[PDB]
Amino acid sequence: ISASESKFILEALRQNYRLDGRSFDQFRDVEITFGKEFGDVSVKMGNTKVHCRISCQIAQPYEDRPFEGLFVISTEISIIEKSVRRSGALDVEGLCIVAGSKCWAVRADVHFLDCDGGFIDASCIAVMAGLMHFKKPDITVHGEQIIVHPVNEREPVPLGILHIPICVTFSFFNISIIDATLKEELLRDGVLTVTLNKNREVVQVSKAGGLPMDALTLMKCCHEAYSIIEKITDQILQLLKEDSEKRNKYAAMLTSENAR
Amino acid sequence: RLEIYSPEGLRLDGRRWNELRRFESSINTHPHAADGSSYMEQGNNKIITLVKGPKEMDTSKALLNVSVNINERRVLEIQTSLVRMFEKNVMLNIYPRTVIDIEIHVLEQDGGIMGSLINGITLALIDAGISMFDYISGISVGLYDTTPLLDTNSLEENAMSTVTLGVVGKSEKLSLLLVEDKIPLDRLENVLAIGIAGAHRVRDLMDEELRKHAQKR
Amino acid sequence: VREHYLRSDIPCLSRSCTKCPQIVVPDAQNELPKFILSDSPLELSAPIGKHYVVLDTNVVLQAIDLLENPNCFFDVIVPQIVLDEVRNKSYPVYTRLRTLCRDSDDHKRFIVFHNEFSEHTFVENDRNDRAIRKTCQWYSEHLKPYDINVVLVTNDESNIITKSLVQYIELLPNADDIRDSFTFPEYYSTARVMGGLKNGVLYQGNIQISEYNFLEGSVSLPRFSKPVLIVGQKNLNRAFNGDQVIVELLPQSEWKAPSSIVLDSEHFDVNDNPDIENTTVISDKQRRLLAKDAMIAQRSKKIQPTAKVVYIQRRSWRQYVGQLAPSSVDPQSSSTQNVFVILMDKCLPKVRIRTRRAAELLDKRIVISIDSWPTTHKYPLGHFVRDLGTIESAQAETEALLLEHDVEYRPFSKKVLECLPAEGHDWKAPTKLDDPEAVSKDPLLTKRKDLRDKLICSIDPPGCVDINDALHAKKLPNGNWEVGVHIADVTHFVKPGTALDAEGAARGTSVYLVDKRIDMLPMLLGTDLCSLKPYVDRFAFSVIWELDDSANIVNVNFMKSVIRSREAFSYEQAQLRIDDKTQNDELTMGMRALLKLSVKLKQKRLEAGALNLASPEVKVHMDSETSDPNEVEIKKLLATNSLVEEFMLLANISVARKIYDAFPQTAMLRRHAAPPSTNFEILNEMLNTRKNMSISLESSKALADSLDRCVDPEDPYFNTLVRIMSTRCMMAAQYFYSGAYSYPDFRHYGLAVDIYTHFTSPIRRYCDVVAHRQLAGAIGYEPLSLTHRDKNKMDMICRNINRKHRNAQFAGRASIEYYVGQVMRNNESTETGYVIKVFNNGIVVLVPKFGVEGLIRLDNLTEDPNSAAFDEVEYKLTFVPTNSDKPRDVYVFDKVEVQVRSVMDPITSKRKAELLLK
Ligand SMILES: [Cl-]
Repeated sequence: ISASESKFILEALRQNYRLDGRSFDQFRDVEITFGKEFGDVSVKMGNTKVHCRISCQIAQPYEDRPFEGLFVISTEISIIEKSVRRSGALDVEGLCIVAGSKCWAVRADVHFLDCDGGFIDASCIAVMAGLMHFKKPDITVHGEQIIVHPVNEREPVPLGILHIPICVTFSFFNISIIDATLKEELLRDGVLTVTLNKNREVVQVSKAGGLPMDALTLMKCCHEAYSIIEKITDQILQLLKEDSEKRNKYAAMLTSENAR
Repeated sequence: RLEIYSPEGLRLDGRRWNELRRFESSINTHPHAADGSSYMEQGNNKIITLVKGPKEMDTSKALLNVSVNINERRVLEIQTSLVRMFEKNVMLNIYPRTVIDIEIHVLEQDGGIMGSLINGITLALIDAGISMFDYISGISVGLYDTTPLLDTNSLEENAMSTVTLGVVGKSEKLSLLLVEDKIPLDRLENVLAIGIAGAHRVRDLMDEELRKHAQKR
Repeated sequence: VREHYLRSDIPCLSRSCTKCPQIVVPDAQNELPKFILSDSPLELSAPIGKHYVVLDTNVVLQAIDLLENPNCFFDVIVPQIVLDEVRNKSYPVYTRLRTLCRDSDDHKRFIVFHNEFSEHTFVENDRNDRAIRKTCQWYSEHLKPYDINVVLVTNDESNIITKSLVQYIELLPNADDIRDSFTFPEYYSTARVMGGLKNGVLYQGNIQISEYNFLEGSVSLPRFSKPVLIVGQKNLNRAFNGDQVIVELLPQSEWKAPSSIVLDSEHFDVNDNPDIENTTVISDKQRRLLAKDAMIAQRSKKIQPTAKVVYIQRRSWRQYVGQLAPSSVDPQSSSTQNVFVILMDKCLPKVRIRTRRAAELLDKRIVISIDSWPTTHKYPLGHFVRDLGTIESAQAETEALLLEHDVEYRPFSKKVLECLPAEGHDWKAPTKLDDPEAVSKDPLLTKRKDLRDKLICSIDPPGCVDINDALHAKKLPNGNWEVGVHIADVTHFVKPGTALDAEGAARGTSVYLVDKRIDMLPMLLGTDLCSLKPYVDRFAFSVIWELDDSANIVNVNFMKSVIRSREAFSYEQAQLRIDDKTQNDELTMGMRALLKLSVKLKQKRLEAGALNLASPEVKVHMDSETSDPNEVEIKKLLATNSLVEEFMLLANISVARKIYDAFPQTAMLRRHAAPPSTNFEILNEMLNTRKNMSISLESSKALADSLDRCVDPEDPYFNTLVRIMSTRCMMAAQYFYSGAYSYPDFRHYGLAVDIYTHFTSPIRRYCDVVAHRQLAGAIGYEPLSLTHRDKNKMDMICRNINRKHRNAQFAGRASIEYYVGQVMRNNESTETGYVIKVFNNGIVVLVPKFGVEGLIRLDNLTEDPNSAAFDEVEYKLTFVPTNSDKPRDVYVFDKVEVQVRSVMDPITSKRKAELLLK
């Protein structure tokens, strides 16, 4: 970034517009696309594009925690941490198969295609979209310690999800804006990243340095953020329902449990 | 099993909801090992903090380094959070061509180390004679049901969501806010209110010792 | 090492401290602490006079019941250190001691005094006795000014008034009302078990746990006429109901009669903590109960063979539904917690699980799985699987019923689609059977008969989604009557070796909840295509008889057909038509012909000793041979019900014969064993003692007749009650292939017929699917799938469908039991019950209207249990009702009145909606 282009972006925010048109409280239009396999999601945010892929395999539990399974994320450009586990979004106790000896290890490998900021934020949508769209093999665990499981023979089962946490990252100047672009991002003087779920709980907040921020300016951010998080939760949910419909053209005629 | 918060409002250690735990300090604990140094007990917490002062590499700035030892992920996290804070806070533009190495040793921990860590560092730096914008003081609050509990021991962090804040001087602006488990949005602000008051008290206690040690000679 | 801060904040809590209100600080919500203990406490004789009470830890553990009593402890101080020692020995009792404080009111009042946190009281072997002592001195000194004195009740200076519990109570005005206070045996080795098996000294069996005592179980064994009992924690040796078990008989010194007490996990050993990776406190309530049951055990005649479990051969374990024990959970703590889960099946023990979400799951109906139950743990260990939603949730309740009975509810496989007809709802019976395009698309059509001139109609309950069965009647030129049962040709649509068949086979039978129907087969078949809808051509399998004036069979023919039902009546609508003399057309005329013939067919079957199931209320406690789901409120029957029944019965009979004759190897059939006369012992002994009557067992006719004889001049309905009760003694009918049994074992006992099968209901049942294919083969319409000649495969089909049927009924009756429960709660309704069981600590009532049992527990029947009389010979419970003062006698067979209300249990912190006596 040249001294000019920086002066231009920064002055514009002192006025108070953003070069790409959107306002200070505006999250880029989020574009979710589901792939062939369950757990395969692609999220697009302006010029930011991320792909996540949920995978799953038997493992193993830790000696500490016999009654719960494992959840790993791995990111690889070509906060996110707390949220997912912290929320009880993914119920790891529901990933126990045999206490102490067998359980599910779940993975998300997140892969950044193009980055224009929104790394943390897009990452989190990607995992959560991935996590909710993914399905486990079906197992028979009669045998106490013997696990049977496949494949097309049985239809896969979803993971049970207790919240949908979403992050919103505020960049600050010396004045706050939501979902900075890369050029916006490079000139920022401070960062704050609020995670919430639609249930209205603050799943986690993170601020270390730089610009000292008021109690009220935190609150103001959490609200500006929440309003977004609804939209994105309603979006993620609709795009699943629309995906599920597309895969099950003829659900209507196939239900066993029919009401009287 | 315990009673985290009796209906008579008494906690496991007998404190009330808005009461800090014991907080004692020392400065210049290592006159030869360091340019500044602090020893600090906060409840059962116990930290030696040592700043090996401005020494011989940005020509515009000084470089800061926090190194924290317990007696892997969680550590590097704690570290890089504290470097971030005190990068804003120390006047690194007063000490060009230089390094400030902050070396911490945590002897014992029992809830709210991060907050404890902050106070220790702040003490070590004032002792170092290193200049900084304001005094950041640190503290944790936890949410028990509808009631905030103002200075969480380890048994308290386990049974409720915690919030750590680092506060800039007697002001209400937070250098650091770490909300670490779930808290309803409609209860966050009140929790922050208590953090800020307790943080201010910590500073007030910090100020006393700095007064005290100053009167020797 | 824990910190310890000392205070000056902590108040007396006496409503008469006048110094403490200036020690005091507002709480978080800026509210001054309310002072609790009274100005004027119970004044005893001096020294003592006006006093507060100070409880020792061991007093609480042993006497929490008496503390809860509304007539003795009015102002009580709980030293924090006593609260603590109590909470570590037993969290449930602690829970209960906190409730008392919390629920402090005009009648009774408890406080915690934090003796360990005050500067004044804190103290530095058992320090803790001196700890408690010093509280009393402080409160003595503190309170003197107001004439109030401390008493310390204990068990094991002085200058502090100190009394035992026995001694404290004796000082009371109303003193003499005084309800006053591990390892399993290892299973045998393999080699040992096998030894014992070879010598006949050990026996394989399926443990059924008794339905009102989870600590009593039985196992059926050929050697023995009555079920061999297995009694107590130890002898049960960690078995679960359902488990395959090896047993050993105990010496006769150990044999026992059926228990006279009721029990569950929620109400046994209620003081335990769960514990994962401890001296037990026995409640007095329980000592007293297991006393009385041992006292009854001493004297009873008719003891029966008892055994003990030495090995678990097959574990019945599955995913179980349950809800946490609030008493084991800290509701305001986000820590991970060892806790107890109470399962929904009352036969089961409770389960230890460790869970991060104890507090969140606390009013959820959850699912768990057992992981182990080793010798050195009093309870199995399990682990959380998932949360179905809240306990009031209703949709979470349906999901639980289905899960508990292993009934599959997911949608049909997408592989099923491809097997349904390409043209779905547009599917049409061909106009011309000899149409050539039709004949190429389906060559079997040539063999199909055309019965579209037959004036056919149907009769079912109202709100019938699927019409399986239809009927016609036409008078023949010669005097005889041609009669037809025409059934849904599901077998034309559901072919073997296909996803669709595999599914219905797996499912076995359709299932009916109150609010919900689990279909065996896709709706496209069951509700549309296969259903014999009015005014539409529909393929069918038809049994056409020629029947004489006496209802005898002059011949029979079986044929795949086309038909078109003229009308769909409900049973009432049919009754109406027939009783309407203005209508005298052919179809009506046939309908009336059906009824008259049907009445004879039943007489035939009654004179062969068939069971009279005329009362609809009796009909519910058996199978329904039409496959009709039960109503919640039992409707009265009409002639038409029997008309439909006897003809389905006849079709079933005639198909049974034909398909046996063609396939003696592997005919699909249904049998019903005569019960052992042992089943009736308790009934005739109840009938003699209470009613000067008895039921006769020479034969099913001898019995049927003897029921007719059971008539109470006092009460008309009693007779039907007896009937309802003798049915519980009956065996289950079971499906079977002909190869596994000999002919005279084919008997259906209750329907009183040599041979029988299920054939008239293929949409709702898989047995009829198999019998259709079989009949098809028997008449040479199409060769039988080799599957249905394969004895191995035909056993696996039978095992399955019997199971699925068993489970289907159990599912459906639990749904009704749950709705009747809400309806009486919602409508605050009063209903008429009859007593069918009397224990020492409860009775069981039948509610005729809904044909449902419930258990009224003793301490939900009286405010004082300890004065109750139980008589096991006279089948009599004597007690003092609540809201009343007079001793009451209740006996078996007594007409009572009953209702449902929300009771909160003092022991179980749960507030369920229990059944009470009006
Ligand atoms: Cl030194």
